[PDB]
Amino acid sequence: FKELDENVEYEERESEFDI
Amino acid sequence: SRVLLALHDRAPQLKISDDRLTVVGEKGYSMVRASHGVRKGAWYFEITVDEMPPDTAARLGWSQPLGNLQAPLGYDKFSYSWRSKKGTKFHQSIGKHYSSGYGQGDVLGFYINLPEGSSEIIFYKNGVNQGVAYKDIFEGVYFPAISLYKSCTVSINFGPCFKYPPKDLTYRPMSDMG
Amino acid sequence: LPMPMRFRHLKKTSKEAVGVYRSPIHGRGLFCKRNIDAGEMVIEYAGIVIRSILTDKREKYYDSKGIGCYMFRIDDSEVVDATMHGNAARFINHSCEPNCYSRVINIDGQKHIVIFAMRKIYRGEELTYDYKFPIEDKLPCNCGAKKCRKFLN
Ligand SMILES: Nc1ncnc2c1ncn2[C@@H]1O[C@H](CSCC[C@H](N)C(=O)O)[C@@H](O)[C@H]1O
Ligand SMILES: [Zn+2]
Repeated sequence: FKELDENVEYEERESEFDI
Repeated sequence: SRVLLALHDRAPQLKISDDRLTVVGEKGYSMVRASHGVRKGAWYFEITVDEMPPDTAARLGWSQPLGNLQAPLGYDKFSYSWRSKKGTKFHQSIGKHYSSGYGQGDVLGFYINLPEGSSEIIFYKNGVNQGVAYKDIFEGVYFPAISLYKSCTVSINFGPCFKYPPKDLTYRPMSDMG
Repeated sequence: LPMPMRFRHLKKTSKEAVGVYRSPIHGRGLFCKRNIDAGEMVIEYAGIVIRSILTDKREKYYDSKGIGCYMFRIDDSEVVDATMHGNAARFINHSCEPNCYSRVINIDGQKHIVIFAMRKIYRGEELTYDYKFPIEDKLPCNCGAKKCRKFLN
């Protein structure tokens, strides 16, 4: 994976749900 | 009583004003439906974009009850939407060419016709017909519907008086459902 | 102690308190490097916090790349995706007689999955919790406990 020390809240894009 | 943004039929993260006519988005696309929906005849309402900060957006239109509250309007088979960004129309997550975009200060109009004759959804920008967006839509009950991406602010008007009533278009205002 | 204090202490100390080594249960596991008192935070199950609705999209993607999916649901609304970004908590094995448990805590409006010690745990022990997988139609369990339920699912 890639190590992280703390949670990151995913930053959705405007187009996140689009085809 | 009067038609308002729904009390419980709403994504919890949306910030709804106490009067229940203004809503502000929060992070990823999420949705709120009106308190009343329609099954037949022709109906109208308006939404004003109060504020549209950089990298915020709206997808506005009509939704059946099963439309996913945690997704943009137009995500699934239950709704049809119009995107502020580029004026794209969306249904089942497919975005198609439709009109030019809309933004801060614009007053958008939302028409649906469900003959008891083909069903239609038509969008308006400051009173002007932007073209028929969808035709022969799924049968069902349709609610006015707002979905927002990040912290833009919109206000819905169900009638009876509209800011830009379209010329030669017959409808009842959504407020008639109240 | 206020939860954010306990949580701060956890993040500042977990790296020297636990480590990854070969496990007799399976593959690599997470192990205790210093005694841990009952009820104490052990490690966070860290990763990318996504809305629940995005899991399907991500699972199909990972599936297409042949990538093992590592998700820990927080609640009905959110999930921790540690598939691509995460920490050592990914190596915690299941046990039918575990010595840890998972709980959701809230910090400054953000939810976190934290592994807690069920009992006093001693240096050298492997750290385990109950995965609580729903029953399928099967993954053999090797936790070694007398009460082993023989499958994870
Ligand atoms: N009690 C158990 N018995 C058999 N396999 C287990 C197990 N607990 C965890 N596993 C294995 O570990 C996976 C979870 S990932 C946990 C870390 C893993 N041991 C590793 O070396 O990467 C499970 O899908 C299962 O394949
Ligand atoms: Zn077992």
